[PDB]
Amino acid sequence: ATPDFPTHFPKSSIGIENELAGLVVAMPANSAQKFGYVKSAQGDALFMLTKDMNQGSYQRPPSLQDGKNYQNWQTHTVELVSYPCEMDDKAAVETRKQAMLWLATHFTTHIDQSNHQPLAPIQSEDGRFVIEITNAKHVIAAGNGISAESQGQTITMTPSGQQATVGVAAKGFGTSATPELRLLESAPWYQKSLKSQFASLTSAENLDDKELAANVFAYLTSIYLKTAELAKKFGIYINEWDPMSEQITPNANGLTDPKVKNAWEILPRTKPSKIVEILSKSDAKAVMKHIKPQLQSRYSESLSKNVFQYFQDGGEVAGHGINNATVGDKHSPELAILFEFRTVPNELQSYLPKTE
Ligand SMILES: Nc1ncnc2c1ncn2[C@@H]1O[C@H](COP(=O)(O)OP(=O)(O)O)[C@@H](O)[C@H]1O
Ligand SMILES: [Mn+2]
Ligand SMILES: [Mn+2]
Repeated sequence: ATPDFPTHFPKSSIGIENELAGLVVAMPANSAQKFGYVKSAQGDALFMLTKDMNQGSYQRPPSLQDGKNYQNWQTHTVELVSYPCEMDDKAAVETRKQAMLWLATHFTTHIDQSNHQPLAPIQSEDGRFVIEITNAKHVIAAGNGISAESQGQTITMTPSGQQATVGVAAKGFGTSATPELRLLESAPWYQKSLKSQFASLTSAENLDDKELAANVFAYLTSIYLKTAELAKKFGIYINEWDPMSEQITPNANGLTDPKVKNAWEILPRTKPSKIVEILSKSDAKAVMKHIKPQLQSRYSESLSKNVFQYFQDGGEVAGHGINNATVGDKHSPELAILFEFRTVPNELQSYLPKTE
């Protein structure tokens, strides 16, 4: 079994996604995403071997007929998904990058002499890396896996197949205290002006933590307003809001549509309703009460009510979120909020492995 991602980190954390070029993985239909992992010889889990984009049904090349059942098998692109590490842990960042590059060289040899065969659980020649196979019911095939023989491909990685996910303490969003927080606050959907706006709206209120409440308000309001902007732009069905009722033609399959996720640029990966937990019951009520008018002064009553209710009931920004991540003291853990960089910016390029 592939180990689950560690959930706790002392400070800011980073995870990477690396979609490979030059090969496919074929597995039975409805198989688990994870088929293995790469760890250091010391035992530290570095990255998962996963199936990503469905490339169509698998057809075993006739010249490689082996008496085995490949019925209903599907071909997918391979994506190397790192196990998160501390952002300032130079060794852990580099080991992940080096392990990913080694596996690409291993994959290059695999498609040359073992085309249409599963990966074997092996140790690297230098002893640094170990492959663990959790699902042996898979095959690795060159290119798109139609031909029995390869085109002598070198397995590569490129910025277009790359993503990064940054995890920060939820209390820090809006503080601009660290370079990571400043980078996340630069998100085009984040409106820092909403912090001072909340302070102006709550002068007569005796709040437990005024600065924290303003930070949570700005964060949540920015997400709620962007969701309403995207629902209007892309014609998305949110809760009971019908885009067609406002003469909007749908041009996206929902909140999880790649182009909707790309429109965020810095995509929130944590359930918005989780942040309410970092505040007192009183402060959370004060924050939540002030969000509705921000939506209603910019969007229709139906869109405003539907966006507000969706996130209030624990609605996700773009599908299943990473909601169990924590930061700080191991014994008294604080909520961590995650963000996916749809395109890796210049500030995070050093965390990504490069073939060239
Ligand atoms: N605690 C965490 N801190 C930072 N990054 C994390 C954390 N947990 C998971 N990640 C990263 O989030 C990403 C999730 O990968 P994945 O499961 O394939 O998600 P998805 O299907 O939404 O693309 C990985 O790159 C992983 O390293
Ligand atoms: Mn992924
Ligand atoms: Mn992703």
